[PDB]
Amino acid sequence: DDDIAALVVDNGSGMCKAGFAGDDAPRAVFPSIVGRPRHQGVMVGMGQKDSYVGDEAQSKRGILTLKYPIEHGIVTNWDDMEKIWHHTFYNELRVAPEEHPVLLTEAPLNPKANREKMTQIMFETFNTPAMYVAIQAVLSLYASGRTTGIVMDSGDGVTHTVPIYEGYALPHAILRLDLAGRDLTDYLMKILTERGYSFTTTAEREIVRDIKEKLCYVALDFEQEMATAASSSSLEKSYELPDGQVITIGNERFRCPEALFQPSFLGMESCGIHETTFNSIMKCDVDIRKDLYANTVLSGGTTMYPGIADRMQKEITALAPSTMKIKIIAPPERKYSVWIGGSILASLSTFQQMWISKQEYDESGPSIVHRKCF
Amino acid sequence: DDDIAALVVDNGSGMCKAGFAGDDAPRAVFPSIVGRPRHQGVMVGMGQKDSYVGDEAQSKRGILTLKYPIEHGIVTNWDDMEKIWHHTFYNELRVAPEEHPVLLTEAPLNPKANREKMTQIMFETFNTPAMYVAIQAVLSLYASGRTTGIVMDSGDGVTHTVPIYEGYALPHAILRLDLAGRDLTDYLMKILTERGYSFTTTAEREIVRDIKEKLCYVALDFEQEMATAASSSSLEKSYELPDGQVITIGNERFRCPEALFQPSFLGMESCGIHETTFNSIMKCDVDIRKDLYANTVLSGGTTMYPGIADRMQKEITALAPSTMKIKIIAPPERKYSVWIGGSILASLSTFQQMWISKQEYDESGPSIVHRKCF
Amino acid sequence: DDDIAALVVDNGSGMCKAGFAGDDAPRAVFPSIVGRPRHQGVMVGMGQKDSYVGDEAQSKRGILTLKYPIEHGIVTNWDDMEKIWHHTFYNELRVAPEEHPVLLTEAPLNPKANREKMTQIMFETFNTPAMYVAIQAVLSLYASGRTTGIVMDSGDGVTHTVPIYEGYALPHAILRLDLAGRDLTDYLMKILTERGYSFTTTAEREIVRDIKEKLCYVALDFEQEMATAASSSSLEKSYELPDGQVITIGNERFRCPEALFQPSFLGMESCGIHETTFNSIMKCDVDIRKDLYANTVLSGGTTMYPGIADRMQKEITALAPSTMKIKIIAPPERKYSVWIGGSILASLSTFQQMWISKQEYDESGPSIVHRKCF
Amino acid sequence: PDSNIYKKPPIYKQRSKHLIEDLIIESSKFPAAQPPDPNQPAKIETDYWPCPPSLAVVET
Amino acid sequence: DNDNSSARLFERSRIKALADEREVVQKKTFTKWVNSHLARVSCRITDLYKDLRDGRMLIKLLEVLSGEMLPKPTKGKMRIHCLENVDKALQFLKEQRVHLENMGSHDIVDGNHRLVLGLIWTIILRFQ
Ligand SMILES: Nc1ncnc2c1ncn2[C@@H]1O[C@H](COP(=O)(O)OP(=O)(O)O)[C@@H](O)[C@H]1O
Ligand SMILES: Nc1ncnc2c1ncn2[C@@H]1O[C@H](COP(=O)(O)OP(=O)(O)O)[C@@H](O)[C@H]1O
Ligand SMILES: Nc1ncnc2c1ncn2[C@@H]1O[C@H](COP(=O)(O)OP(=O)(O)O)[C@@H](O)[C@H]1O
Repeated sequence: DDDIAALVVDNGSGMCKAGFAGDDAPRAVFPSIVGRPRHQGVMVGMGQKDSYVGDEAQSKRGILTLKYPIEHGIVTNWDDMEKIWHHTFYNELRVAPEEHPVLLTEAPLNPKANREKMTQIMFETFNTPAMYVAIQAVLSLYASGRTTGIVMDSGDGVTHTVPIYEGYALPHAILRLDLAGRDLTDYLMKILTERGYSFTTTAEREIVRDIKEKLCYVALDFEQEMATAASSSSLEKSYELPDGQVITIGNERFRCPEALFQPSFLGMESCGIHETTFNSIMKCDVDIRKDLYANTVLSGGTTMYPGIADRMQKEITALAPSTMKIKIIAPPERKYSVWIGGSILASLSTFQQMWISKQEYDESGPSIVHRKCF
Repeated sequence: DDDIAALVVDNGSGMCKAGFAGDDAPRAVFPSIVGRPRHQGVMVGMGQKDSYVGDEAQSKRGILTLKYPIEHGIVTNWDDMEKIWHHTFYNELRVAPEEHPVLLTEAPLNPKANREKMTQIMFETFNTPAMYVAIQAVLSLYASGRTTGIVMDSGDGVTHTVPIYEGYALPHAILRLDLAGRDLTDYLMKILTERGYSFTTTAEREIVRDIKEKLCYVALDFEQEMATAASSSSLEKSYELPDGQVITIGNERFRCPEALFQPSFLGMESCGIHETTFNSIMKCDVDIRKDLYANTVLSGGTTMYPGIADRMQKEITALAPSTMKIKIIAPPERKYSVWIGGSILASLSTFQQMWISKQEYDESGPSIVHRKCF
Repeated sequence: DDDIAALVVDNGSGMCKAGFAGDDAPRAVFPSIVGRPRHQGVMVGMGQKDSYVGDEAQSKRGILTLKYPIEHGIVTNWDDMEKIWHHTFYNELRVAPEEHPVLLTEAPLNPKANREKMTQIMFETFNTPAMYVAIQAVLSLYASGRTTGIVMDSGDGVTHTVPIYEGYALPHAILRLDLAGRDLTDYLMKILTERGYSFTTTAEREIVRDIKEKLCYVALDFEQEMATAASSSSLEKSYELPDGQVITIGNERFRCPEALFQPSFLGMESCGIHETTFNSIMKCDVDIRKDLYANTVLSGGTTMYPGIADRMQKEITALAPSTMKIKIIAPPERKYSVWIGGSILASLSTFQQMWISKQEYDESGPSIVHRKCF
Repeated sequence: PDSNIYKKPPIYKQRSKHLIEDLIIESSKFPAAQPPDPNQPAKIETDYWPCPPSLAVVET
Repeated sequence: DNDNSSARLFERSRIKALADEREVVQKKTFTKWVNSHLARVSCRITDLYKDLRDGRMLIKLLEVLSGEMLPKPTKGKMRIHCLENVDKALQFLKEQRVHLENMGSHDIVDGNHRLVLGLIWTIILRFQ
């Protein structure tokens, strides 16, 4: 069916994006949050809504307990995930899920039951004719337009590095780090108590996330930046709360993202993202290491702090041998790249035979995804 | 007949060479390897390539396992040999095999089934009008241009000495030694371990072979060179790995080829190449030995080490009586000499009588090759 | 005997064993791990410790980062080795090192700088009167009580096969494989992610090692065992973590040691241990292969999985010719077996002539060991 | 060993209502909720596609 | 090093020169042969190595030679769509039981001279 176009649903811990195949941009982007009321209702006849999904929960942060169904790339609560998928299909896109194939994404290293539950829910509740599950790291390489390179993807829930040479992927060199954007948000909310600002509930967690998105950067030299910040007040900015209160972020702007490079601030003994990328490169074979050095690819929202590319290049160049050439590739639209290449994956002619059919699922149970999908 | 030129194909264990008759140099020279992928294939739409053969098998050696169809001059796997021959005929030379006859080379002492299967393959599948099989060390004497002499041919698979006097070859004095650059590469890979460098995969064996071809030489005196290497560091040289790492070979440079003269480093009980040549000389009659002393011919790629000729001349002079004059003839083009001899043999007007016609093969089966040829 | 009994020290990658000569069992066995504090120091008044060595570092894994001085049989860090040797000599055995000769063990193929540095440390710092260095496989053959056989010793860092015929070893037939218990532990960590259990820090490495030691076995037939495990719930075991949580391992129990026989599970292209042993046998002479077939000796902790002997016998018998029988002699004492052999080597009267005297070390230097040992 | 992937139909192709509601159902399948413009190139042909093209196109 | 330099001189001069002359002559002749059949439709190639990368002209040439309808090329300008377009022609050649060895889509896309020339030669041997 040439008329039928598959839906690409980029599914992450922080945001959910959805669109049609062959399109350069997703149609609907919205936060993946679920809120329920926490205060007494005294006005009769106002309504009977008891669950808020998406921007409707984000607007009414005052009277809701916001919570995330997906934590560290794993769907902890499945009822809220069904809620999010229903709101995606019917209210955001206005399409019938029974007429289209659905393409879904997930982290590389997952519990194996997650794929089976996702496939069973997509086949039984929505009656999709076909579906497929892909890995978010490969789709960024599709979006970058190159067949070889190493993909470092860090989103709201999980960080992972995957190297691919000439279209061939090495599984033993895949590295997963649980450091992500929510840990940075929690670190910012912890270090903001030094100046006297206390943020404790979920709405203030959203406020802290907005502060981190708007006012943060990565220092090229940490100690020199700390000395400069202690010397004068040139590295200071002001932010206005919804209460109208004005806070001064000051020194903390380059301290929150630095926990990505030094995880010992958060109590974790794991290596930094630059060291993880270097280890993933060095785990590969000798002949292909130069091409992986030349084609490092950055992806995910968390990698849009200003100056992260220069710091990453400097650290890798310090780690790597001096005679090799190091390049860091950071597209300006990288936040959506995991979606974009996925749409490309749905636009290929040979991919039409890679869908998991409804008949195949009926024949083989939910465990068909392990032998059909990478 | 005049414009039609028979193809000349030199087929050793290491590399395959091919060209037209009457040419001074072969048109196509490429290694004889067949590689296959081993890792995951995850990018959809890149196309499927089952096997890699030839020079472009070397370029993508990072994601391939490499196999040699010919071991010790014997075709162990015949399907890969058909792959190599097809790639030679079509991609490298762009000639139809029906148009021209084919001239092949082989080792002196080989199993009969190798010759029978070579004849059967070159008649039944490629459909050639004529074909001839010759000895490499005989063609080396054609390239040298002299009627009499002893040829010591050392390639990647096997070393052999044949004497020829006045165009007559003595079959009982032909000597074969299974000591070539293949075992020297293995020995270099073994002795590089004690300096801290470890090469185990089949892809790293090509790197070890390149190191051998770039930084090896034959010492004229072994003990004095060992004392010099122990005393000073002037013998040390540096090599750069493909990933930018730098290694220092140092003492090993004159120890890897020294296994040619003393096989006891490899555990072999056999004699050295100089003793093999001397024994092949003394297995002949008394009268011709003087002439066999004056026309020793070196050939093959293994004899390209610097200083091999001086050491060989010194050892033969030490073994031979003092009243005889010993000289070693080593042209600069001794790697390709066999092929040149083949062309000189293929363009003779007399040799047009000696081709094996297709009708004779159809009458006599694959057993016709032993009655003709040699 | 009027001679001070020499100390026998087995220095492997995983554990260190130490005892006196002529004793049937080692006195001190403890892990070779050097831990360091990583958290913030409060509660002034209690004594501080610079580092934790050995068993004590296993008692307080929560507040330490845990590191190995030996990686792949090579001493990467030498200060930690000096600390471990000091703790062995003064805390565990509580003897004066200057009164006793010292016997040490190492891997067959390793850099010579390791031997030179161990000799330099044991003469210059600990000031021992004499020492000797031996290969672990030879000591295993000593402990087996037979003179002729082939030894496959696999510790926590390296695997090696050495054939010895009537007191004569073949250097060309010695094979080394870098596949040991630590790679199996890493593979177990990677495959435990499928069930949802995450172990990342160095403290959880010991927990995963305990899980591997307690609940793993080698299946006789891999495919039949996989079918049986997928068929029903007959094969699951429950393990209790030190935090109180209970995990179920199930399918993984026979999948972790299977990587010993199929290294392609780890991404390596090397052969299995059965193919390595068979190739080591085939590299020997024709006459001694029959004796080597019937005298196969297993040693090392990594060969302590249940069912390893029957599986190894089946795999070797498949490759071997049908006319002979294959014996797999696995002593119940194999984990300590190397040390036992060392004690026997320290009890012979003729071994007293082979000690490297202190005067000899002053005479020649640290380079004497290559002339003296092996 | 000898077959063509593209000539075969897609796998997902294998398996009363009001006519106007059927029309609105199958009008919503298009990405623009309407039939595409006939003489208009698709999104991949257009140069405002954010992803970089192949190297030969860059040389051209 | 002197004889090593002489050997490098020999295999730098003669082996390169003969092969380059032969491949230049083959390139011109193959260009004329392809242009003769491709002139029935309004298509023409100037360089054999460069115009055959995108895979469209290979499909047009195979459509002209064979006489039936190949599947239409993938609508794209990326490297992946380029690989797909070359793979379609290679699979169509796999229909006709023409034997191709060491031929992949990426080899044509990258522009290896010898393999492209061998592909054209194999097509000529089949469809003449
Ligand atoms: N412009 C920005 N600058 C800095 N950080 C950002 C920006 N936009 C988003 N982030 C961070 O990235 C996270 C969102 O990541 P996202 O790409 O949604 O992950 P996923 O899509 O995998 O769920 C947010 O938690 C936020 O902290
Ligand atoms: N320049 C060189 N110097 C030293 N050894 C060489 C050199 N070139 C090749 N060799 C050795 O010769 C081998 C190739 O020999 P080759 O001539 O291909 O044998 P054959 O053609 O009979 O198979 C290589 O494996 C290498 O060991
Ligand atoms: N009972 C057991 N069952 C399974 N594996 C074991 C057992 N005991 C030890 N091991 C494995 O063997 C390793 C210890 O080997 P060891 O003999 O100490 O090596 P070395 O002494 O050469 O360092 C441990 O890492 C462990 O994984």
